[PDB]
Amino acid sequence: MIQRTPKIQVYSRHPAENGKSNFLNCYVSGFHPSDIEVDLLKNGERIEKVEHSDLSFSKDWSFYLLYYTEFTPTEKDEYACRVNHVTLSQPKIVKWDRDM
Amino acid sequence: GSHSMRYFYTAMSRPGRGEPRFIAVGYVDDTQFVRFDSDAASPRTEPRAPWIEQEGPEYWDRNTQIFKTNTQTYRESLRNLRGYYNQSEAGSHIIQRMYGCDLGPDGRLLRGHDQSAYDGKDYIALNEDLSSWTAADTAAQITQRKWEAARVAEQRRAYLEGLCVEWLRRYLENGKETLQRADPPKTHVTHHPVSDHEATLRCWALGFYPAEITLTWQRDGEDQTQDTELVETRPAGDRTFQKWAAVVVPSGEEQRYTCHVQHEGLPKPLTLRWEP
Amino acid sequence: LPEPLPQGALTAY
Repeated sequence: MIQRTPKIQVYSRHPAENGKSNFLNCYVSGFHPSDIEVDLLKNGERIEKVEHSDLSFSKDWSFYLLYYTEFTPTEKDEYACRVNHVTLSQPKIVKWDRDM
Repeated sequence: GSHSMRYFYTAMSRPGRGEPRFIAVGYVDDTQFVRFDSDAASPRTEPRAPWIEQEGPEYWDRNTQIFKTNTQTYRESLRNLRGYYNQSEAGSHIIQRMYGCDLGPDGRLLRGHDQSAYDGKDYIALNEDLSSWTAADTAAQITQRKWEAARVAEQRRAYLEGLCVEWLRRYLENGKETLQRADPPKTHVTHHPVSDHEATLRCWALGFYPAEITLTWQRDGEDQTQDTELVETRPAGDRTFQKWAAVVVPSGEEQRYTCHVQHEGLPKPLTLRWEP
Repeated sequence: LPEPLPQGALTAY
């Protein structure tokens, strides 16, 4: 079957300021088929009760989803998004970089 | 400005894990306003934007009946397409449909759309005439013949020129404070050395709506398409979108580079430079 | 509003 692997971007809703509440986003897009597993990580551990958008798709039929959770960034804490999809042999981890 | 309405249907089979899931979402431009999911505990059409909440019970029930009936018909369609492609009962497959209407700045119908895909590939599309079909292969030709026999195009046309436009105009009025408001990008340029002789310039656009935007880098007034890294426009989660474009430049040549930004929210395109 | 159901039976693919 024809399959497309997800693009992944990890970023904040607002410009990051240490000690100030914000939202951490993981946007997955460009994938097919639609089943996909997405976790947000704080210092390597899964964040509980992450929310996500309703399944929709782009003009080229590929799917996209936004996963998000409230967070308060700090200098020390590391955040990331972990994605699995049928196209991936193992989960792909993308780190949150506040400059990206 | 110009505006559109679209509904996006996804029907996904899952042998051994129950009947195929059907999910429909509706959008005006880049704003989702409804959803229906056959996997919900109690499937019903649900509002997803504040301006649709004013619609009465008859509206919600009308939507729900449409989506419940479509859920059942798409299960039949998935069975039919499996057969048209001589496929096994073992695999999971997906039918997608996107359809809706486009209006120009005067509120008049520009054109309608009604396109379907199977396993992520074009399957059948209503032509711009809203009267004939384009089928991608001999399987889709079976659907085309069936839809020609049942005069389906006439149904799609009646909707696209009628209720589609009428309800889009209603939504645009009811949600005018947001749907008819373009928020311009907030912009800045960052600078990060990558080595002693090169640095990255990154041009940022944040907080804009709708998502359509053009962000480019020029060197000495020349477009740098091949050497620009452009990320996909991405949702912030507060209705707005974000984008950046980056180029790696020789240290000392930074002022030869300009970032150009166009967006509906902007009267005239912006030109930005790194400001040390 | 999504496409309403036709007067006859909704035609499958």
